[PDB]
Amino acid sequence: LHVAIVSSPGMGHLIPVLVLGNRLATHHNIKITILAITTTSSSAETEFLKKTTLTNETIEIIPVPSVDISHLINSSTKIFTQLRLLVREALPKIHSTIASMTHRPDALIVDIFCTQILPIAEEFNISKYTYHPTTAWTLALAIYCQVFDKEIEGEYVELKEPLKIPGCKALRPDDVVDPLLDRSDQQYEEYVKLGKEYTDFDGILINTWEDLEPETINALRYNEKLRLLLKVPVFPIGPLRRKVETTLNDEVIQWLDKQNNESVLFVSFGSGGTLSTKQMTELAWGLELSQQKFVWVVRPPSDRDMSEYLPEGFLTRTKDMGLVVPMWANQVEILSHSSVGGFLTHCGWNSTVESLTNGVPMIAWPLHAEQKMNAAMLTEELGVAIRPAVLPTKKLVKREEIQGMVRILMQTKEGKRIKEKAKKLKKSAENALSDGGSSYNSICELVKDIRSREL
Ligand SMILES: O=c1ccn([C@@H]2O[C@H](COP(=O)(O)OP(=O)(O)O[C@H]3O[C@H](CO)[C@@H](O)[C@H](O)[C@H]3F)[C@@H](O)[C@H]2O)c(=O)[nH]1
Ligand SMILES: COc1cc2ccc(=O)oc2cc1O
Repeated sequence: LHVAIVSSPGMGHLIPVLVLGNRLATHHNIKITILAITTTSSSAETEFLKKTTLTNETIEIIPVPSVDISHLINSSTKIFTQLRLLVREALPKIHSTIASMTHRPDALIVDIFCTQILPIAEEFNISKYTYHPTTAWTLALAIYCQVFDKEIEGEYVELKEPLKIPGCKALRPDDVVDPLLDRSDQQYEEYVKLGKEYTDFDGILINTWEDLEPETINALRYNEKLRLLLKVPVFPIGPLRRKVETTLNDEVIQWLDKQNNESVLFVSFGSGGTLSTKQMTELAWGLELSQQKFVWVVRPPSDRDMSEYLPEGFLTRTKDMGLVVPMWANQVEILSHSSVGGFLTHCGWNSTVESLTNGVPMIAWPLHAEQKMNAAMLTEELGVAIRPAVLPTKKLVKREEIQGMVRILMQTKEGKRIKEKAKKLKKSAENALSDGGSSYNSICELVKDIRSREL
């Protein structure tokens, strides 16, 4: 079989598509080709294309150029809509690239943002699926959002009662996805539109697994009110993640090698994440006062060398206790290391999966997208994370609170209890993605669905 997987422009959307491609190719002998939509501008992932042009197995990458869209955006236009327009205007280029395909794919594939390709899948009459690369809960939200639109008048964020998704958990108004923060903003309309677009596909892949969200998945499958909207299968195929590159002369890993087991706290706010000047200074102090060992991936604050935004003397005072790394670090290789025993994270789903597959517990610190609905899940339901009393996005987290949180996770028995839960999650994830595992079984049902359309 041939499948073509379509990726959106940023690295954060490319890598998950690659991991899916690699998984299918290796474990299911299905020839794959990734149509990666590029920015045709920044292109800080186009060099990764060069790096990947070298070891292709299947694993055939086709770059697709975008246009310059500065004419359709404005300082105030938000990222969600940005992505939406980029693809929207890339549509013709996709149409052309699939035409002039050497062997036709037999099956199309869309990332959350590349849903507007459905048109060109129906033309040429090819099997079409979407990849929702985070929680089942957020999927349920997206789909049922079209109903909420009509049921609620006024702004979601001001409600005194939680939002009740048929079958799934109750969503507290504060923990809503970014699109639902303001209904007057175009991203909201795009969001509800996305929710509707999902249902039009022949099936929806989700990088979770049954044991993680049993009720929510069962709701998607069987809840009457929801099934009035959905009407097609769901495929929990996760948790999928990057492979480890057992690394040699990386000084972070060499530092970590000199530390004790589960004694280091990794701090990272994902690709793109940045704090305020005040928040960053309070964080810095928190880590110092904790007297705990850490690796801190730092970028400039939002509201240069990484010492002007840091407390004077910090680096010399924290020498031998912490390790401050600029912009990027090898997260997967860190998290897999024996000496890492905690993760202060923004709760991006890839970060979370990388942490849970490793049995590392977390300090949830949600910033954007659905990170608030993931933080909620991790802390409340799953019990593998702790969080500040008030959301960080609403109020400044001061040094005392931080230093406690870090203390509570890397010293106290409560911390160890949380860790033990994360290990259980790890094991359950392993059992799936294993032969006989529900997630593995989910692809086998996917491949069955694909072959059925071909005959
Ligand atoms: O210093 C670094 C920083 C990142 N990475 C890697 O980049 C990826 C980041 O994805 P992740 O889900 O963790 O966060 P991010 O893309 O920043 O945030 C959104 O990710 C998605 C995009 O909106 C969204 O689904 C999610 O809700 C958001 F959180 C992930 O594979 C990390 O391992 C790294 O190796 N080192
Ligand atoms: C780029 O910012 C994003 C925001 C959202 C919001 C809701 C959601 O389900 O997915 C997202 C994925 C993103 O990549």
